[PDB]
Amino acid sequence: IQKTPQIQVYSRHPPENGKPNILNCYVTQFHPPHIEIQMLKNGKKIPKVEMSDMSFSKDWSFYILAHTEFTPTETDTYACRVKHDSMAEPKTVYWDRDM
Amino acid sequence: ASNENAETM
Amino acid sequence: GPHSMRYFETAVSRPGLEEPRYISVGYVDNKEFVRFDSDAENPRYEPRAPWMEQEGPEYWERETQKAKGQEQWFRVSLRNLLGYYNQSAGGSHTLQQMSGCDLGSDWRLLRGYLQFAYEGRDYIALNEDLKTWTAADMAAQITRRKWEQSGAAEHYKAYLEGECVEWLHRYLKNGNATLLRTDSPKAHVTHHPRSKGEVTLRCWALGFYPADITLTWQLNGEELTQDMELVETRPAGDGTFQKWASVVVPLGKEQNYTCRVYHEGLPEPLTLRWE
Repeated sequence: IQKTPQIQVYSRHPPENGKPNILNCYVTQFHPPHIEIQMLKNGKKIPKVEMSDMSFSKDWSFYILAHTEFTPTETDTYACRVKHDSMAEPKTVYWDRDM
Repeated sequence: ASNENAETM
Repeated sequence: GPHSMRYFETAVSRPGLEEPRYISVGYVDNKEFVRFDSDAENPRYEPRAPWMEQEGPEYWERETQKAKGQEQWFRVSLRNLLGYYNQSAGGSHTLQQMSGCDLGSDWRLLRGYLQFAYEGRDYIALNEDLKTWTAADMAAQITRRKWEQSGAAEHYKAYLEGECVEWLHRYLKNGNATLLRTDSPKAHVTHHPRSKGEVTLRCWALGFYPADITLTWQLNGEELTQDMELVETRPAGDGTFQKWASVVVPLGKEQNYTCRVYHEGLPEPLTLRWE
């Protein structure tokens, strides 16, 4: 009935401080399809976060890609926060430029 | 082209 | 060698909301090429690969007419399952469908598919003979029996062996070269500090298509393969994919390691190491 979102957070291109880029929050293996995905810049919700249309894979589970324009720096932090029926609390995944 | 189902469940 | 067409359809209950959300998405060789969505302002099937832009207005209307039908089919089945499962209204429920045909190496139907899922669990499937069903559980019986008694399978059989087969040929003709396309990975290795004399060398594959790939770390007679850190393949969001492989390593002794990259795109396998 319920499956737990896997989350990946990563830049579209290898990051360079100063260089505009797209940051991805990629969420997979969930059910039901209702999900809310936030993306954060230093503990502030980022508005204008784009969502893809929803798809499911051959195991019936859904996946989706949310993304937003970002410009890396030394000091800013980015994270993806996912809220889902299959989880008591929203799961937050930090972005690590090395990963 | 898509299919239209027959009998409902 | 093979090729396939498939349609993925979902219907979701909406509490009170006299109508549920319905989505249909078509795939040719795992590539998305059409999509229909209830929630659209003016919902209809909509091209989603370049090569579907030919099909004139006759096609989109017919395919749209079909979704209208599926919507109701799912509105009703969705309601019938409520009963089978003793679920009340005012709840969220999901019905999913996977259907379509596989063409073999010698361009003949290799098999057909029609699977159903309720609340994310297998419910009912047409077996390979396209005459008989596998039901997932007790409740699925009520549908298996009803469908057996209606000989509902005969109808899917006809689609799977007829129309499905002929349209796949049609699209494969319009999108042949586009589908075979490769984007070759672009690789590089990074160096990250870890702890007392260990280091991380991770090997990036970027910008490639399709997702399928293989990343390998070697010293020489390439050993370990327990400790390699891996990430699932991820969409860059631009059409391309990404992936990386990392290993933890003694310092100084840095360059005895070698990442290797393997992908349909490549004129030849990739070979690289740190620096």
